[PDB]
Amino acid sequence: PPEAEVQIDRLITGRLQSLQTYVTQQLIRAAEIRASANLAATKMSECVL
Amino acid sequence: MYICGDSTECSNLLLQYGSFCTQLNRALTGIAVEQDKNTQEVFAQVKQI
Amino acid sequence: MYICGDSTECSNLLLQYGSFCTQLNRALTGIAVEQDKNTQEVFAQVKQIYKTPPIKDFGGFNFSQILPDPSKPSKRSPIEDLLFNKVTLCAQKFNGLTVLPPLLTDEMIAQYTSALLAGTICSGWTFGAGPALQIPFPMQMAYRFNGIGVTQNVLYENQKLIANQFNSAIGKIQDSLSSTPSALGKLQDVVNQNAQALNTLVKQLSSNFGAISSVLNDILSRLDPPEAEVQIDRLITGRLQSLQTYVTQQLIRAAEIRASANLAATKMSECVLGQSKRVDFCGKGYHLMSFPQSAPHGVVFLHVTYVPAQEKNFTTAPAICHDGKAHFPREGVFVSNGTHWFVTQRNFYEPQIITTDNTFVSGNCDVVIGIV
Amino acid sequence: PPEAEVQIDRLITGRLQSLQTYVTQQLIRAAEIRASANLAATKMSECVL
Amino acid sequence: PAYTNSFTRGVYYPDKVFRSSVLHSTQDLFLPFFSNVTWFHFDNPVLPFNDGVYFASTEKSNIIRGWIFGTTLDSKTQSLLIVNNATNVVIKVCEFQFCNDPFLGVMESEFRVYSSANNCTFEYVSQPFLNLREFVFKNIDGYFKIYSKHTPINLVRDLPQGFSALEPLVDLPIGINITRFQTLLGAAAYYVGYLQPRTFLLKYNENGTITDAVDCALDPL
Amino acid sequence: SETKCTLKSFTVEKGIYQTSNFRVQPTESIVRFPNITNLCPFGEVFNATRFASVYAWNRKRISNCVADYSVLYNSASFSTFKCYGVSPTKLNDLCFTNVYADSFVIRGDEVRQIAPGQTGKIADYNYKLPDDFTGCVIAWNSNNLDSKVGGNYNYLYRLFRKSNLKPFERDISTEIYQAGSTPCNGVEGFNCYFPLQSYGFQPTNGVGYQPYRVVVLSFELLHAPATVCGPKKSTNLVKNKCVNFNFNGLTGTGVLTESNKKFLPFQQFGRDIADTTDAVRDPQTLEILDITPCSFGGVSVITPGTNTSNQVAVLYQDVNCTEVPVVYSTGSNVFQTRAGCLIGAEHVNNSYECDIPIGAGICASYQTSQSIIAYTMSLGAENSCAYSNNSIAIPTNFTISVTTEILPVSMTKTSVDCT
Ligand SMILES: *[C@@H]1O[C@H](CO)[C@@H](O[C@@H]2O[C@H](CO)[C@@H](O[C@@H]3O[C@H](CO)[C@@H](O)[C@H](O)[C@@H]3O)[C@H](O)[C@H]2NC(C)=O)[C@H](O)[C@H]1NC(C)=O
Ligand SMILES: *[C@@H]1O[C@H](CO)[C@@H](O[C@@H]2O[C@H](CO)[C@@H](O)[C@H](O)[C@H]2NC(C)=O)[C@H](O)[C@H]1NC(C)=O
Ligand SMILES: *[C@@H]1O[C@H](CO)[C@@H](O[C@@H]2O[C@H](CO)[C@@H](O)[C@H](O)[C@H]2NC(C)=O)[C@H](O)[C@H]1NC(C)=O
Ligand SMILES: *[C@@H]1O[C@H](CO)[C@@H](O[C@@H]2O[C@H](CO)[C@@H](O)[C@H](O)[C@H]2NC(C)=O)[C@H](O)[C@H]1NC(C)=O
Ligand SMILES: *[C@@H]1O[C@H](CO)[C@@H](O)[C@H](O)[C@H]1NC(C)=O
Ligand SMILES: *[C@@H]1O[C@H](CO)[C@@H](O)[C@H](O)[C@H]1NC(C)=O
Ligand SMILES: *[C@@H]1O[C@H](CO)[C@@H](O)[C@H](O)[C@H]1NC(C)=O
Ligand SMILES: *[C@@H]1O[C@H](CO)[C@@H](O)[C@H](O)[C@H]1NC(C)=O
Ligand SMILES: *[C@@H]1O[C@H](CO)[C@@H](O)[C@H](O)[C@H]1NC(C)=O
Ligand SMILES: *[C@@H]1O[C@H](CO)[C@@H](O)[C@H](O)[C@H]1NC(C)=O
Ligand SMILES: *[C@@H]1O[C@H](CO)[C@@H](O)[C@H](O)[C@H]1NC(C)=O
Ligand SMILES: *[C@@H]1O[C@H](CO)[C@@H](O)[C@H](O)[C@H]1NC(C)=O
Repeated sequence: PPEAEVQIDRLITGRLQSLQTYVTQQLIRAAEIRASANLAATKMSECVL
Repeated sequence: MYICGDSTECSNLLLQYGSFCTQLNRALTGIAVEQDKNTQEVFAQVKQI
Repeated sequence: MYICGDSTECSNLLLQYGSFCTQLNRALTGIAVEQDKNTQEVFAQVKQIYKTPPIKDFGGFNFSQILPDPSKPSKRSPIEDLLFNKVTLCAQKFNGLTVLPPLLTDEMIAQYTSALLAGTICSGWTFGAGPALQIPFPMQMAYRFNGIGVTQNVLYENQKLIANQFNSAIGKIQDSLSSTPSALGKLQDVVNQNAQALNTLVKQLSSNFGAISSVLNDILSRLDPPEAEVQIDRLITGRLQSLQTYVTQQLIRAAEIRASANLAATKMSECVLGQSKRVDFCGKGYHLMSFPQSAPHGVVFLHVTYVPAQEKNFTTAPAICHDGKAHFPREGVFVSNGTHWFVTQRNFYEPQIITTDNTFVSGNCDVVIGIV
Repeated sequence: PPEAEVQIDRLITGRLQSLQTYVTQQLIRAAEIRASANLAATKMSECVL
Repeated sequence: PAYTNSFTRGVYYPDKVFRSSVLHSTQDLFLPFFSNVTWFHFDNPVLPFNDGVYFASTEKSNIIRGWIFGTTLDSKTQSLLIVNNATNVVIKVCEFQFCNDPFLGVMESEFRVYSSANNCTFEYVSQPFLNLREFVFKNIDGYFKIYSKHTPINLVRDLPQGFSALEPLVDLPIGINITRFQTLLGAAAYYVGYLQPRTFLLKYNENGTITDAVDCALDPL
Repeated sequence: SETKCTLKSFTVEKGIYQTSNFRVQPTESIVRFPNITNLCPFGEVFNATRFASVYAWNRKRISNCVADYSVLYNSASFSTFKCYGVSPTKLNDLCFTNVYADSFVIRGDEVRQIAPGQTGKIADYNYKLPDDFTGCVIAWNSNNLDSKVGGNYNYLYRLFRKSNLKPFERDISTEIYQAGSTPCNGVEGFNCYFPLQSYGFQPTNGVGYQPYRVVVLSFELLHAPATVCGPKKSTNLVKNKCVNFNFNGLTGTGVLTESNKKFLPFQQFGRDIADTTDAVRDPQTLEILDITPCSFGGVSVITPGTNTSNQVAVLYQDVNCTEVPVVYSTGSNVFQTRAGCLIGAEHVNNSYECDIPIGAGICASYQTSQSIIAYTMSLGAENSCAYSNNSIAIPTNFTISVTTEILPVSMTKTSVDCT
């Protein structure tokens, strides 16, 4: 354990970086999708109705 | 589960990083709730089927 | 200050990580400038401050719950006061977390809103498209009714009833805001999200991050520099990652808030300073006007909407073949109660005898389908 | 090599962090510019023609 | 025998920090909520002391003159003869051969207790044990920490609902290996609970005082 | 010039800029300590006829005494004085709570087995050092006291054991170990032998088996009321000034005042919602002190642009004006605003249109010889709409005005090669 701690720390740091990158990309994509959904809602409230 | 697959030692090592990824889990949950709200806003405009 | 609290042995190590603190400071400064521009764009649209008219005898309508009241020490309308004393939410300060004050104080926002309101009552909507033109409020109501299809005679012949309905709705909206627990959900959610983000950012300080202790002073006092440098490096890496995460989340949330503020400014310009014919964009039903009301870190409109009511259904014919010629209605529908025929407006039952004034002829009646 | 690997690894982590930060900033700014471009397209459609 | 149902009990200040209107969460040994505390009414010898043991010490005339910790006893293994007297409270740690209790009448007759003596490493003098004097005896990290709180509710059966925070009194810096303990008393009324690792959310008042705590293992709510 | 350097250019445009971060410097120091004068018997445990057997290692506890370790550094000649987790020079200051001295004797080759994780027969079953170890190790050759010509066989080890013992475990059982199909009913034959067999201790033995007295000083950190305090002073107490303090082991800088929130008799310090050190208790005469951080705030520089003029003003973000001890080449015209302490600006009363935003209404500009002025911003003109029923206003003329409006469309398409 006293030596495996270092390797575990390196792996944890790498996986945390990857997960943070994925979450940030998902947040940006969700913002874009929300903008598109707001545009679609305006179209439904304005064109068909 | 992702960072440290069903391992006690790796989970204990990750615990030292504070609330780094509880934030990530909360962000993803917020994204999902926002998607549900998006669908509801676009389609459930009138509730008199 | 956040990464290395008043420690030379930590600042001289942070200097190795390049220009990161400058980047984060620039990002947060940009966010603050964007917030100021958001408020200025939303509220500072008309740059002429109209005095609030003293009288309240606006032909029957009662602007007492939206107009500012000078009796209170703060010049805020009762609805604005309820909105202020319904959003309640502490001061971190301490370790390098300062909060800048807004450019436009709440009194200035209230004065801007009052100016917009007094422009709406006095001049109608021409004050947002040139010079303010005074006009009696019943006449402005008639000219807003004419926008949605019904004629002026609908309003004047029912002025007392319309004023009573307006006053009743204005009185009901305050009770609806006060009684309902959710009510102001968006502003409270924004405040809660910011507070949670800041609290988590402070909480990230008390974490070892793979070091021997969570306090830089303890580490630099219990260890010699050559071996304390590694622990300080680990702590610096952890704190830098936390600060980067907070800055990115703030950037995304500020972008969302900027989008919402652009939408609010569009609503303020296209609803208060006029009357919109976009369906279900400026209220439920046909739109008549709106009344802005200041709220903590946001705006709260009071849309006024004409909405139809109890209906009676008749039989209709597209045209009338009188002398072979097919008269079509000019601005109405051809209805009938079973025996006699009439031409009436589309959004109200005001029967009129079918004369050549209300109809136009367009040829023989051997082409139209369903002519009577 | 035995120590050059450690030094190069430190440099790689630093440069990766810098590039990721730049890419995230560019993504957010491009989203803002896309919103502005959509506004410009709407204005061109509804004010020019 | 009598297991009762227990209530919101066993809550003690974890450390010596002062938190005001905070909902801090601590992971430490605690008595689980709504557990089954054992009523022993003469059943002194068995008392299987686990890692940390809660004690009731219900309304009595202070007949409890102390406690006897240790498993083998017989003056072979180190024992804790923590005999709190009427005054000055003797705290004695030594390999003591144990037979029975003082049994001072139903008084001033014979303070015999132990028989022999050995190394006798440690001794402490203070004034604890001044009613429902609960106890959170906990022997961890070479520290035997004691906690207590006096609440003379004087009701029927046992502890009905009354929540309270049990302030610490003293520690004990010796590394004895203890898995058994004794109760030193006619009929008695005492309960013994067992500690388990849990996580609490002790709510603090305007001043530092646990007003209400919850257990993050009981139920999903 | 600071703004010029921050902008990395010789030309400054009109606006408000941020240059640095003002922060009040400390003035005095605090070494508050309790009353402890008696010295610990370290030399007693370092001067004994026999220390212990490797399995009978002593665990002498030290508490409630001032312990100076400077003598253990210069006035001694230990061969091995490694200190794990602590700095030997930075060791005469920390006030540890519990310090245990593990005393025994070992061989010259086996002196290296006292490590956090070292293996070997001595380091597996006879003595276990945990990973997290803030203590140190003391070891030196002692071929003058324990040396017996017949051999100090009273020292014995425990090779014959199955599983490694847990850290800080004292094993006393001397019974015969089971190492195979032996019946272990006394026996002492076949595959079972005495775990404590011998210690070849002839004085002529080499340095690899010469006696070495090992005293391991394992001390817990400052997470409790300090009892074993290092030697120092105990300075008096000062208040209402940003000074650094050394309350027990607490270290920081603050303007600690008289605390209002009362403490329980057992609680020492307190924390706020974000677990930040708020209040402390005096190791000297008991008094609760409300520690709060001293004033600090990022300076900002207001310039009308180097093209227009070289006159500039300084706004301190949150300081309450008076705290401006040392930039600051000039002074006067000090004006306290809700957003800070403007310096070098004339606070006029005539409201104008905002040019350089500041905050909370105030907004500076360069209005005429010209100087930098600050004023409450003006929302707009004073147009009055004369409302009157039965009266209307109707235009008679137009103007046909053309306005220019700008919108960004695209940025520069850039691609970066990662490798
Ligand atoms: C309002 O409508 C009237 C309709 O005539 C416009 O008045 C015209 O304004 C122009 C520009 O000011 C006048 O020209 C000027 O006239 C005199 C004499 O030469 C002098 O001030 C200047 O040299 C210049 O030429 C023009 O005479 C005048 N027409 C009449 C019949 O008076 C006016 O422009 C409209 N308002 C606006 C804001 O456009
Ligand atoms: C709206 O203008 C009318 C103009 O007629 C005002 O009505 C007059 O009010 C005065 C004061 O009460 C009466 O003495 C007159 O008899 C009214 N005129 C008529 C023809 O009845 C009315 O006051 C104006 N509205 C307001 C709010 O002042
Ligand atoms: C407009 O409505 C307000 C209430 O929202 C009216 O104020 C009340 O007036 C009555 C008499 O009409 C008083 O008895 C009440 O005490 C008033 N309420 C409050 C809260 O002050 C107001 O009079 C209305 N204005 C007009 C012109 O009708
Ligand atoms: C439909 O409406 C017409 C027009 O109002 C009604 O005809 C009138 O009927 C009344 C009696 O109800 C007569 O006095 C009027 O002279 C009629 N007017 C005309 C212009 O002829 C008719 O009765 C209505 N039909 C029904 C079924 O209600
Ligand atoms: C009016 O609507 C009702 C309800 O649908 C229907 O039954 C009735 O026939 C309608 N009347 C006419 C005259 O069409
Ligand atoms: C545990 O507590 C419950 C609830 O009071 C009780 O029914 C039960 O007998 C106790 N003992 C065991 C061994 O479950
Ligand atoms: C036992 O208590 C008596 C008084 O009841 C006291 O005099 C004596 O010192 C105590 N023994 C101790 C403290 O060891
Ligand atoms: C009692 O303990 C002492 C102190 O170490 C010791 O000398 C003596 O042998 C012990 N007696 C027994 C029977 O173990
Ligand atoms: C714990 O110590 C006791 C002495 O009270 C002893 O009898 C018991 O065997 C010890 N437990 C273990 C697992 O060694
Ligand atoms: C504890 O706080 C309460 C209010 O919650 C207050 O009334 C009381 O005086 C405080 N107790 C002490 C000892 O200060
Ligand atoms: C001992 O410390 C106490 C702490 O309350 C203090 O009041 C007292 O003056 C100190 N005594 C001496 C002699 O320093
Ligand atoms: C600022 O300092 C002055 C002078 O000491 C004092 O009167 C005033 O209360 C202080 N203001 C604040 C907000 O601390």
